[PDB]
Amino acid sequence: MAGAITDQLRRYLHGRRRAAAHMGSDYDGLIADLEDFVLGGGKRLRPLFAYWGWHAVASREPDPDVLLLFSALELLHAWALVHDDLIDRSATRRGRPTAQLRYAALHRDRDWRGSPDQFGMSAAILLGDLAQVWADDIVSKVCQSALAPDAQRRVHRVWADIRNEVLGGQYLDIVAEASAAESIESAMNVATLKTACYTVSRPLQLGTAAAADRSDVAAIFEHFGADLGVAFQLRDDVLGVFGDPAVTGKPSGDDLKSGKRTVLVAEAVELADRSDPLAAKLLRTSIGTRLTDAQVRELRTVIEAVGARAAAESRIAALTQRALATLASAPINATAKAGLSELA
Amino acid sequence: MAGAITDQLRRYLHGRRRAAAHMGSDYDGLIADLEDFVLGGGKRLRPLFAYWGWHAVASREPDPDVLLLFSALELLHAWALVHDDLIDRSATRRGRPTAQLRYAALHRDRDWRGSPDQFGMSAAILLGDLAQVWADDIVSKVCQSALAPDAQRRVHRVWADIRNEVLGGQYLDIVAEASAAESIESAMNVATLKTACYTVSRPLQLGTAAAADRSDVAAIFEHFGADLGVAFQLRDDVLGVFGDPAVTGKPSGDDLKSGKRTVLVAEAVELADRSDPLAAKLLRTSIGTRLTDAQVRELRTVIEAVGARAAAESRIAALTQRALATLASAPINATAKAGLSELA
Ligand code: DMA
Ligand code: DMA
Ligand SMILES: [Ca+2]
Ligand SMILES: [Ca+2]
Ligand SMILES: [Ca+2]
Ligand SMILES: [Ca+2]
Repeated sequence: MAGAITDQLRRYLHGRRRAAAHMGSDYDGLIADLEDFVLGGGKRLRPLFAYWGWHAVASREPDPDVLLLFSALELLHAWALVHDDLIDRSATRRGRPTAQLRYAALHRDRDWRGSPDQFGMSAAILLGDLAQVWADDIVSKVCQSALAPDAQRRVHRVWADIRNEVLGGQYLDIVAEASAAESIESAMNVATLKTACYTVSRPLQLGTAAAADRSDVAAIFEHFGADLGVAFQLRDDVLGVFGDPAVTGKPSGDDLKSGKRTVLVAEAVELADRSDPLAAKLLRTSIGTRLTDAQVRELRTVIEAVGARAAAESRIAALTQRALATLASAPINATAKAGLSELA
Repeated sequence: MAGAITDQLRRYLHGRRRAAAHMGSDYDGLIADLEDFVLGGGKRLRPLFAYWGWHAVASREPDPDVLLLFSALELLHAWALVHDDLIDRSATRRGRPTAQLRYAALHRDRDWRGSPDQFGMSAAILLGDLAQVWADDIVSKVCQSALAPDAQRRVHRVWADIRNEVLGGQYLDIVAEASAAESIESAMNVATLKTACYTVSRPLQLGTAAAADRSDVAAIFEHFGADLGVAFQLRDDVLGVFGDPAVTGKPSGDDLKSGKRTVLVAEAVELADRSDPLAAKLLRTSIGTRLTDAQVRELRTVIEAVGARAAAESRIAALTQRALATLASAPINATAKAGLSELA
């Protein structure tokens, strides 16, 4: 359960914090801020996928130290979110201020010298760096103490892949926005790395790798995550354009305001080339620019006008059905087929 | 030898780059930029300290995979330098442009959209992040394939300490400058984490931990690094104030221009309180501010006027002698006593 996975990470963070007390109260406040960020909210979706990858292949429920290994994905996710807020220059995340604004406010509260925003950015870099090195220390610690050497090697390869692919997905995304990549292929490649592999496939394989040597199941979870991950992305693309702010927690047409290069936006350009070339020109010359609220509503209606919203929904229903068809015929326990079908 | 340690890291980086080719030519260019930065210069000082910590306790020269483990300190150092250049907002490093300026120039070369400086900062964050996750993958890989399980646990604890202390030292340093910490104690605590532990003590213990279980030697290398590391810092403090730009590679009085909170600067304030209170007031009200070249020269002369330079030199000679006295009476091989005395 997510609660048992979070409590394992809570105790670990407490232990690392006590061991670092000799470095002063200022660094202790940064560690406490890391605790408040990781534990103070989240769905725990990635450790749950790792839990089912373990159940799909194993019989005994994982040891408590293995749940700590699954929680490392949550601490690793904090590193990604903290650095992503600097990359996106976001001021808030899920209603709470981002790291660079919390430490800039601390700078002003203490009447410190220099640029508060520069201190906030520097501290946010270090905050994300700490979440990464500590999330990795979990994997190294749990592997040496709780896993047979062959499970250690299988776990490390997944750990090396999930961090290499989330960094590649991040760099591919900023290059795609800077280069104005229109193609569905460019947006799909980012979604495969940032969403399919990072959220679904690699977490699933992390639990399977720790359980036993089942290359057949790991290769199947990759195809299962390739469909469910993209279906998750297209759902977010629709919510990012048409979602009600009372459900998404984000402004109306946020993806259009922020200028994301999404699959939905990319497919709207392709469908518009075939139905109204002037609507494709309206999309091309407006994506990623400073858009008023009226421009955003017009683009939202154009996206649904060319059938991009309906094309996305059918693409979601198809991928979700195939992912469940892949899950029903898998050589795994019927308990994981149920749990993973629930999440899907 | 540093050359054999670098060539191990060169082959590893090449292998990781080839394995990541499926993520496109843009990410491949970032990995090639990482190769050019880590391999295209450096003294390899930290892997050498790790080499002598191995020799001090062991008899057989380390395996080639162990030299790769020692090279992980160099790749980890790239992560620290890349993120430090963002923290310090530096434009060049050792005559070459920093990461945020290389990727901003790429942005302008490609006539890309948006802020080039924001893309450069975002790419620099990701570049440093990649150096860290790959430097850690070396440790995880070498431990599972080349070390007995007890050496793995000893290596991991040093790996967890060196990364936790360089992050704490970085945060303590920006807090010290923002809060205008005058005390020698504040500057010394930063020097112990950033220089003593990160450069000397923890690298030494990394090689000793991989060789055998010698808690006696590891505790001695900590005291040896506590003296040699601070002596290294005070030498840099003197060069940062009085050094010839033709030898330091940095402008005259760079520490005063950049506003570093060094031990030398802190001791100058204490000595001035006892000899000329108005000179201490001149230091206090000028450190960390926008200083003209005449203000810098005046502060340089005041620092030597109150005897802070002479006090630093005697403090360097004392620590260097004690570190060699600690090294001569150590229960280690006479080969490492020679090699480590050379570096000192
Ligand atoms: C690596 C990672 C999880 C990035 C977040 O994606 P995003 O920037 O599109 O959205 P948000 O900042 O809202 O999570
Ligand atoms: C963590 C680390 C090695 C920081 C560099 O020290 P610095 O910022 O005082 O100097 P430089 O940028 O010249 O290396
Ligand atoms: Ca982003
Ligand atoms: Ca973001
Ligand atoms: Ca610095
Ligand atoms: Ca610097």
